[PDB]
Amino acid sequence: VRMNVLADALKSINNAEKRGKRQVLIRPCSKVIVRFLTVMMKHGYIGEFEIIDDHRAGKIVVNLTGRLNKCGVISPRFDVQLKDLEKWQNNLLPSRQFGFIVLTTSAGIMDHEEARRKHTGGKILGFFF
Amino acid sequence: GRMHAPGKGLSQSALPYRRSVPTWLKLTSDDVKEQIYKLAKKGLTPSQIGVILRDSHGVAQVRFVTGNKILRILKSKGLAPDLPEDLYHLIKKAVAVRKHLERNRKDKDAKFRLILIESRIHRLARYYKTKRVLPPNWKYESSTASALV
Amino acid sequence: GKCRGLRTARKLRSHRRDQKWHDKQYKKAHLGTALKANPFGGASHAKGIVLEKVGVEAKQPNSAIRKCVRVQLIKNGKKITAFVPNDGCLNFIEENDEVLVAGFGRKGHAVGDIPGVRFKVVKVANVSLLALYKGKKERPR
RNA sequence: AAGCCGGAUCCGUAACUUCGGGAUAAGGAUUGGCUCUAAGGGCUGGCAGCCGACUUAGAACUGGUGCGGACCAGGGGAAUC
RNA sequence: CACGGGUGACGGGGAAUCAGGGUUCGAUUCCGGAGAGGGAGCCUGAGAAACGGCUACCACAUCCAAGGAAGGCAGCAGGCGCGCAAAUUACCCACUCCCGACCCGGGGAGGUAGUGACGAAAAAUAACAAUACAGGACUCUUUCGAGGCCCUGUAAUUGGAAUGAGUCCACUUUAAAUCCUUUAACGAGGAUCCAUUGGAGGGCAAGUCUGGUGCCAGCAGCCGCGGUAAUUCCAGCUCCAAUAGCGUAUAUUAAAGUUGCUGCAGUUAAAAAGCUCGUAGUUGGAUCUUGGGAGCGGCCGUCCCCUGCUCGGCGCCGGCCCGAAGCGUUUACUUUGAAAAAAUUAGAGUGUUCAAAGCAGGCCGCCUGGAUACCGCAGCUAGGAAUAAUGGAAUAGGACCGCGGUUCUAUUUUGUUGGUUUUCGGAACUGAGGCCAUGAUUAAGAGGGACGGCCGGGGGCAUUCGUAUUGCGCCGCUAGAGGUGAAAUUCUUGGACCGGCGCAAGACGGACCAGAGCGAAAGCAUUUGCCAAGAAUGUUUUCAUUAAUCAAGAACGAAAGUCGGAGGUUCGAAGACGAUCAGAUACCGUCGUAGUUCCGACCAUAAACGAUGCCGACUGGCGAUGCGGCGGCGUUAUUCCCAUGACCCGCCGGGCAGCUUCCGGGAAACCAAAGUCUUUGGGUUCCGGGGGGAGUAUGGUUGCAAAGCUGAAACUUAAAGGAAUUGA
RNA sequence: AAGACGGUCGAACUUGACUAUCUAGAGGAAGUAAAAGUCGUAACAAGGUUUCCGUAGGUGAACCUGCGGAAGGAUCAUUA
Ligand SMILES: [Mg+2]
Ligand SMILES: [Mg+2]
Ligand SMILES: [Mg+2]
Ligand SMILES: [Mg+2]
Ligand SMILES: [Mg+2]
Ligand SMILES: [Mg+2]
Ligand SMILES: [Mg+2]
Ligand SMILES: [Mg+2]
Ligand SMILES: [Mg+2]
Ligand SMILES: [Mg+2]
Ligand SMILES: [Mg+2]
Ligand SMILES: [Mg+2]
Ligand SMILES: [Mg+2]
Ligand SMILES: [Mg+2]
Ligand SMILES: [Mg+2]
Ligand SMILES: [Mg+2]
Ligand SMILES: [Mg+2]
Ligand SMILES: [Mg+2]
Ligand SMILES: [Mg+2]
Ligand SMILES: [Mg+2]
Ligand SMILES: [Mg+2]
Ligand SMILES: [Mg+2]
Ligand SMILES: [Mg+2]
Ligand SMILES: [Mg+2]
Ligand SMILES: [Mg+2]
Ligand SMILES: [Mg+2]
Ligand SMILES: [Mg+2]
Ligand SMILES: [Mg+2]
Ligand SMILES: [Mg+2]
Ligand SMILES: [Mg+2]
Ligand SMILES: [Mg+2]
Ligand SMILES: [Mg+2]
Ligand SMILES: [Mg+2]
Ligand SMILES: [Mg+2]
Ligand SMILES: [Mg+2]
Ligand SMILES: [Mg+2]
Ligand SMILES: [Mg+2]
Ligand SMILES: [Mg+2]
Ligand SMILES: [Mg+2]
Ligand SMILES: [Mg+2]
Ligand SMILES: [Mg+2]
Ligand SMILES: [Mg+2]
Ligand SMILES: [Mg+2]
Ligand SMILES: [Mg+2]
Ligand SMILES: [Mg+2]
Ligand SMILES: [Mg+2]
Ligand SMILES: [Mg+2]
Repeated sequence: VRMNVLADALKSINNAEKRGKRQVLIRPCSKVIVRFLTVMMKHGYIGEFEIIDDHRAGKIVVNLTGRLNKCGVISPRFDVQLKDLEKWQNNLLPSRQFGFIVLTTSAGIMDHEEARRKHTGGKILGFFF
Repeated sequence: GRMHAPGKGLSQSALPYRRSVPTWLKLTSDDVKEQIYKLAKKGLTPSQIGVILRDSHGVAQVRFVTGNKILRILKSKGLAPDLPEDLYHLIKKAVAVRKHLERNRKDKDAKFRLILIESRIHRLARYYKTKRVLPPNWKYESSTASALV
Repeated sequence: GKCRGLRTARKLRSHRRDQKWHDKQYKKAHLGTALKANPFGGASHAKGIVLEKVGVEAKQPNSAIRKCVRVQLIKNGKKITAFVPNDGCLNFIEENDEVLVAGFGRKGHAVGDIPGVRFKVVKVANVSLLALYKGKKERPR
């Protein structure tokens, strides 16, 4: 069955992005996906998105640009310290200039660069570049 | 997919977005539930109490006209069944199939089904025991199941 | 892997233990059945007395009579067939004398066109067979 | 032919097998006398009184190591037809 | 993952290799443990089950007058034995320390020498100039050649200068010495004061040089070389690699993304259980606090605020603000702080002549150093509250709010000693109340269930029909009929085959019948009746997470086979015969047993195949087909129109499939899945690690048996295999 | 002080059992590798009877035959 709902959003986005579509539909909506998508906006990797609000787990329509290469989820959510953060970005990011790791901390869901500035690690969720 | 079948069907009910009582419905909450009580006195599971309400009286969902679901209405009044109706119908079906097997024993296919109904009972039985609606000693016995239909 | 859950450490490690036994190199190293069959007992070298001089025909695509020697290891008593390495060295070897025997390259595997030998003579009568070949030293008398 | 074993209690028990056996397999220890201890019940009006009848287990002591002291009382194992 | 067994097992600090991960080692100088030939028991003592203490037995072994006595190197040396495998029967307590009655004695602890290519650091085996020669940039010169302003190399040519290896006066070192350092004197021309170890077909740097042998000798880790012109053997010469080192055998690490957590593979190469159910294990849908306000700078970034309840102070006017004891769902997670031995590793300072090292040194008595980081996991401490668990009030046996009683009961209270009772506080129970905005998230393109009309070679039981086959009875006419590539065995005037009429039995359900349906798979097709089940569709019904995959375990499982009954038409293993053939224990033909059929029990195996696990999500089209529903011009049947059936045109949802494609993948064949994979991670089960030996031996277990499941090793081998191409 | 009844720890000896490792054995039956050996031709082409899987029986040997399967076939196709 459906065990992870973030893995279905990122995979669906990647399939539509890789084919040149302008809009994609994420079928289940969660606070994690919405929070993951806003981190994807502050760096200009996606446009603005809608949250269709039915009385169930809602849907999301995302305005896609051509600025995305691959968004991917990491399962299971490993616990990573700040000493180990350097290693993780050395395996699953293309180069030291661009690409971000999105991990959840006690201060919220945020990318690895801005998590390092406030000195707090957490659990990894995914990445994009 | 189905628990005990290879089919993957999609047929199901779709609740409308609006959850307010319609303007044409004049039956009110206080005089909805005593109709439920008298239909339960006839002898009717809550599944078929709501079936004959939304085709003959226009009350779509009692949870919207009344403040609670049908089974909560019955149990607060004291008319809830001894055991849940969904578990009841599995036991009634297992009795019917098991009775068919003693009449004719070469029915290998019918025997294979009997595990599937019985497996569903035990899976469902342990769920209700964690919810503390059946006693911890409640056990399904194929020999004595016939007495409680 | 196949199972990826955060609480599947025992499943992953236990699966590895079982599947290492299907590795040929690991199976022989961690079962003694290979070491018992080894004449050397795991040692690199062994000394033995010469019992006979034997010549073995080479494999089919070649045509020669390889010069070998039958010895019985002192530490064990097992019979092995050592190969006299270099050209004409078999004359330095006589019957019933102590030789030093080592492996012949492939770690217990037949090597070259010589059929079914693992070992090689390196010293005779406590003097190196290379010194004899170069004329540096003579046999001890 | 004669001879060995023999009862009971406590351990222990193979090959083979038609899974029933083999089996008291085979092989070990104990047993006397005396003085005690505990356990095992009915009647009357978780208690009190009164009646009892045979067994088992344990302990101390003691004899010239002797004790199923007479009688009764399986020698065993490995194989072939 | 107990219990048992193995360990070529003392544990740890650590060591080797390594990108990131990991794999292997750790007898060995520090810490802890155990032991003194194997066990056992003791005295003394603060401390021993002590062995350079004792008492016995066991094994070994020494002296003897034969009565007796004495023994324990896994301490330093040294001997034997074992082996591939490891040093002197040296000197001194001079240093570091320990012991004692002790400043004074002792210490095979320890230090110093000797053996020592385990191994680690530095570093000789020549440097310079002149002559000839050969080149280069320079100039004249079309070239040659010429001049060297400038070089660069070569040459058993010449020439002097600088030294260390070695001998050795002495000093220094040291307990006494040796060595290192210092310094007198000797000490280099073929500076004979003479550098090795392996190689020269490819991998892999370097001769198609010459001589010898001639599939012999031999080389070769591998592919291979050698049969009278060898680039590989044996040699000479030449060249190549590292350099006081180098080769070889073996254990192990990287290479190995060939053990894959990062990070392998499972259609055809090795591979997915025949199928379903199922408990441990793993994993688990959405859902409850938003934001506002202060400052600066440029709408933005940083920093600030969003639980209350005993005692003293910013203290002030019974009150407030603050500080301090404690209180207040629990974790997992993350940051923080303590504690965590040194040595080692990383690393700061520091000219051991540099370095390996060491913890030292520097300035003209003083100045100084002997840091710091890491030290998983587990345990302790305080902040943060996203993510993931868990809890609350739902027969209210609820939270706060005060009122009324009963019981036990601390001590302020009666001037100073004794008696009761309150108040007073503390603990408990109980009655009647006020009040909460009084208290239940939604209802998953998750699931279970109910319901309605259907649908289907789904399953079981009984019944009914069909032609054919074989056999029998009768009738008709006849001499052949069967089979074969050709024949023969075979039947046949005792009337075969053929034709008709009937009867009996047992199998089997053609044609319709399809890349159509159902079933978990195996499988399932004449009619009708009965019984139980089932998917899909329809649904503003019901419960509310009840789920997915699954060790152990459970049910079904073609054919063949096994055991009991019944029946045995056809076909037909075995067998017999006739052909064919060199043979024919076969293919072909005649007969024919078991079986094939039904009933009741076993067996659990198939190319049980889609050679392709299950659940979930996404990513192109087009036309059909099956089931359910929805909508619509129109034909046709009921007839008497609504409505129903049969066609036609569409949409929706599952289903078996098809065509096409530069989605994408792949070794390709090919696949819309075998795609969304070095841009690698949705969940989970099984399973493979070169070819054989071998699904073999043995142990176990199941079975009446045949056999089923579990399942090695020795040994042998450079390939075996997949897809596709060109020939034959 | 020697010595003795008893109690405890208990080595060692004798016997029995159980377990692990190694080792001999008439004969029987495999596997592998040497070979210009004997007998056939089973598999590769429709390999001259298409091949292969499960099971059963038989034969000097490869193999053959019966039943039910698969195409990894030598047919993706056969017409109202
Ligand atoms: Mg399931
Ligand atoms: Mg070869
Ligand atoms: Mg007699
Ligand atoms: Mg017997
Ligand atoms: Mg006999
Ligand atoms: Mg050991
Ligand atoms: Mg150690
Ligand atoms: Mg050792
Ligand atoms: Mg000790
Ligand atoms: Mg010793
Ligand atoms: Mg001792
Ligand atoms: Mg000693
Ligand atoms: Mg000692
Ligand atoms: Mg050595
Ligand atoms: Mg001293
Ligand atoms: Mg002294
Ligand atoms: Mg020299
Ligand atoms: Mg010197
Ligand atoms: Mg080479
Ligand atoms: Mg080269
Ligand atoms: Mg070579
Ligand atoms: Mg040469
Ligand atoms: Mg390795
Ligand atoms: Mg690597
Ligand atoms: Mg591989
Ligand atoms: Mg395969
Ligand atoms: Mg399969
Ligand atoms: Mg969740
Ligand atoms: Mg340390
Ligand atoms: Mg028909
Ligand atoms: Mg199973
Ligand atoms: Mg069958
Ligand atoms: Mg059969
Ligand atoms: Mg039969
Ligand atoms: Mg014949
Ligand atoms: Mg025949
Ligand atoms: Mg026939
Ligand atoms: Mg199988
Ligand atoms: Mg398969
Ligand atoms: Mg991968
Ligand atoms: Mg293999
Ligand atoms: Mg053939
Ligand atoms: Mg053939
Ligand atoms: Mg033929
Ligand atoms: Mg073929
Ligand atoms: Mg046959
Ligand atoms: Mg194959």
